[PDB]
Amino acid sequence: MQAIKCVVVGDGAVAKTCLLISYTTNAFPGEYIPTVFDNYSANVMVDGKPVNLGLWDTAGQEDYDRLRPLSYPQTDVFLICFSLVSPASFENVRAKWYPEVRHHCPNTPIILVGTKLDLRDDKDTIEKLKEKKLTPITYPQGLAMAKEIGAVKYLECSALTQRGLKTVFDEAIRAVL
Amino acid sequence: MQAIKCVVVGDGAVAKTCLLISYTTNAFPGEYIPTVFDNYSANVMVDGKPVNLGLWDTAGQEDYDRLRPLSYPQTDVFLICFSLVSPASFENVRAKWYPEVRHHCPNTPIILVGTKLDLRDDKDTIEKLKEKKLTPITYPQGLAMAKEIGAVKYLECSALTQRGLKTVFDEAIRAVL
Amino acid sequence: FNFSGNGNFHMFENELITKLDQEVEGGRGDEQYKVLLEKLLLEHCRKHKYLSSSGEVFALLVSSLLENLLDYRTIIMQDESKENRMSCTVNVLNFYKEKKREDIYIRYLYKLRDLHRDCENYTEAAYTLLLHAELLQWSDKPCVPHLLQRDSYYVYTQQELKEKLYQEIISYFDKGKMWEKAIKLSKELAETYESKVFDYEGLGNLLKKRASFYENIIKAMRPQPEYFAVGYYGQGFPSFLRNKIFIYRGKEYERREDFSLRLLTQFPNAEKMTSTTPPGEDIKSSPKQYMQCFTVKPVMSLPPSYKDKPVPEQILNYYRANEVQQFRYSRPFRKGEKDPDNEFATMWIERTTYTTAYTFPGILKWFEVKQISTEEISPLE
Amino acid sequence: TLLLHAELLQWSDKPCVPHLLQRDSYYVYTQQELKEKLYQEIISYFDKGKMWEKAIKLSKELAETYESKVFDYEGLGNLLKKRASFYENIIKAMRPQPEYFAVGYYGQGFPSFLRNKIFIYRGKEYE
Repeated sequence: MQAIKCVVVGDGAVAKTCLLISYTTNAFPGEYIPTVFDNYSANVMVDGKPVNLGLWDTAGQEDYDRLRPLSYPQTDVFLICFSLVSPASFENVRAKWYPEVRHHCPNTPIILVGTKLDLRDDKDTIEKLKEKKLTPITYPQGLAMAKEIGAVKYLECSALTQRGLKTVFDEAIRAVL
Repeated sequence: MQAIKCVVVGDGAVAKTCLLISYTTNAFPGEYIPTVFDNYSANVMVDGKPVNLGLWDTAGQEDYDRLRPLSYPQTDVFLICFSLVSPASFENVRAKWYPEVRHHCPNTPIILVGTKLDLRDDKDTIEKLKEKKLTPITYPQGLAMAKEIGAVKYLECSALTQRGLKTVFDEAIRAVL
Repeated sequence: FNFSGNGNFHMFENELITKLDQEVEGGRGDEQYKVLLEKLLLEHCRKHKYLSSSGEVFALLVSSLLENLLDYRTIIMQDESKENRMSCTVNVLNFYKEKKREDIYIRYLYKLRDLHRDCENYTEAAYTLLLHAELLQWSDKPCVPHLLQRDSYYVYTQQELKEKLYQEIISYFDKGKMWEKAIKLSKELAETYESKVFDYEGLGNLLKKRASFYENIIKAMRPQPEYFAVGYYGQGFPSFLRNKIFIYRGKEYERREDFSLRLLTQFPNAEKMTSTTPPGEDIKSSPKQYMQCFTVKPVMSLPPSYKDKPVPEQILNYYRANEVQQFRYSRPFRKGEKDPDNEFATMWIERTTYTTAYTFPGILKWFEVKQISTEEISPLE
Repeated sequence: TLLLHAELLQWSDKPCVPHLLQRDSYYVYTQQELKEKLYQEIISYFDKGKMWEKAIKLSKELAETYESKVFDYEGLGNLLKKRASFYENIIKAMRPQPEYFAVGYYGQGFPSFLRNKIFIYRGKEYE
């Protein structure tokens, strides 16, 4: 019986909050309970032996970079995140998050994870992206960025779906184990 | 724990049964009831361990020398008894009691014991023996008879006093021991 | 019936039921068979006077049997999943229990014992065997030859039989990692020893085991099963499923849609309702069987005699998940003005009450719900 | 005797009286803990006193007080195993019986409470 720390950060316009809270809540997609607290946890059996785990769900604004490294030690894995339908998120991660998180714990398995897979192929949304010159950037170049870091894994989920979301967390936990 | 065969015989004028019962009962002198049944038993230790035992009582008649020898076997201690206050009883014992027992099971530790020691030096009893020409025969020559057989002890006591009676049975049980 | 003018034919119809059972469950009968049976007996009862109704309702009993038995077989060799088998054999246990032919009721009771015993549901094996043990008594007399088991057959002073039964039930809970009921039973077992039979050696070994139980309880820690609610809707279901709601004791660490997968496995027409909370009226009548899966909340027990005491943790955690018969499900719902900066301005929770028939764990890893209701919760609350 | 002492106490907790807390060992010692100790060592005596009926009798209370108030399940278990030892004993080994005698004192020199009195003596087992 054992436990595992992990952190999650991402762009503030997407609220990976919803991801983790819907996952651990296990409730219906798009029907999750919004809480008043961060830093969620899960006790899950992955393969054979059950393991507890808690996720440092942190605020992502840059001025909060001054509190986050205090919890950087003994982060068993990290979960860097974005939104597929947000090239702005792409800029954020590639330019700030990816670089400085790579700096901060350069030796710890890392998996980038998509978001809004459902929204990534929302035709009205993507036509808004074109009428705002945002690109509905797809998987393969996302995988290309994963190769850019050569991340130990990469995936996407979708909160309104929980698609792969279980699998997202599956590889997440089994990366340590 | 163990139980021991214990055989006693004696002439029909003495009532050794009174000895056995007023002993096993621990009773006050003369305060017991003459029962109806024979072949007693008791369960009282001597030292160290509690030893049980079984008391073979047979009456003083002569003919039952067909049944008493079949009652003899595997008795680890037979006990022979008389009454010091009757010479006729003395000739009776060395005539029947001592011999035939010596004959049937010639190998068993043995003690001869007197009786009515309180009556043995009773002036009225001794004078009545004299006026009936019976000798209140005393310790030295009863001792000689004991020596003659070498019965591993010789004793003499009373049941109305119970004096040495308890000693009689202490050494009667250490006879096994 | 000429004899029943002095007595009854009830003995007759008893073994009639008995035999009839062993054959039909043995795999021979026909549905037209019962149709014709019914027909012919009805006609001949009409040929007869008054007793006609008596005999005919007895035949109604017979029918009821027959259709249920054939339904049993059609499921057994139509779906080929242990679990529908368990449901239907439970159905027959019920049906006989109402029909009070207690002996054959016991017979399938042992059948289901065999089932769960295969599937390591040590808990359910134990409970079922215990429903058997209940019928017996702590008297000495082996009274009636029905209750005797199918493992051997002689007197078995029912005292001794009950004693065996407890040996095995305790064994099950021991390996079933549920020692509380184990100790509960060990109480009666020791007490009956020391007060009726005085077999002290039994006392000794028994309470030795009881010490083992207390130690293993307060020592270790136990996983807790997730509880999922399932509601079968549509029109194609076996009648005992359409438009009912059931509640499930899944694995200890099975997340929701793993259970959803395992249930879809169970079924063709793997289509799910999506408004997970409410049913669908059109689906109450439409074919193309629907269902919906969602984890629910195991309402806390009410540990008796523990109302204020300085109770430790293991005690509370064990009562946390088991002996449960109430369930809630919290409903996020907007009611008010939807401010962007906050989610709390509208949050109204219509938690759904789930009152089922019995309490997990049970003889079955799931159960229906007997009664449901909702609530309404202010963001204040 | 020690049982007579323990009888004064209660299965409550509040150490209501320091009087019972003698000079031998003496600190916080809630009432409960005193009663429990006393029962422990009384059971001790009875067992090594080779007399078991009352032993199991009192163990019954001790156990149930555990499992109702203090939940010391380890102590529960050890206690119960000892009770099993007791039961095995009672059925297993037969114990010697003690002789009982009567003693009626009479006269005058005997003390005031002893003169002209009658006593009964639970003598030793085979005296």
